Amino acid sequence: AQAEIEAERKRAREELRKQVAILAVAGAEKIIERSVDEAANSDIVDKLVAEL
Amino acid sequence: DLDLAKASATDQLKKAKAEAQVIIEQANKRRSQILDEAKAEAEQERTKIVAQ
Repeated sequence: AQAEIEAERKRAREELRKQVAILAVAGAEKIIERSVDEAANSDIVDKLVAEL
Repeated sequence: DLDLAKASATDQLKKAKAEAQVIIEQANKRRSQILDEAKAEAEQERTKIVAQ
């Protein structure tokens, strides 16, 4: 009975982590799509060509 | 009387083996009742601690 409680703790914890993780990525995506502007795009490409 | 003593003596051992196995069987019955009852009642403790 004690092990059966430890398992439930671990499992609820994992679920709660899953939700926040996928919200973190979705939010970062929305922010990105909202914040980009031409100087930043050029800043990205001009860097990647240097390590190319 | 020697002969009937010979007979009625072994009478007692014939009886005694039956009354031995009867009490052994009853011991085993009480064993199984003890075990099944303790199991059934400990399961309540498990379920209540888990649900809590």
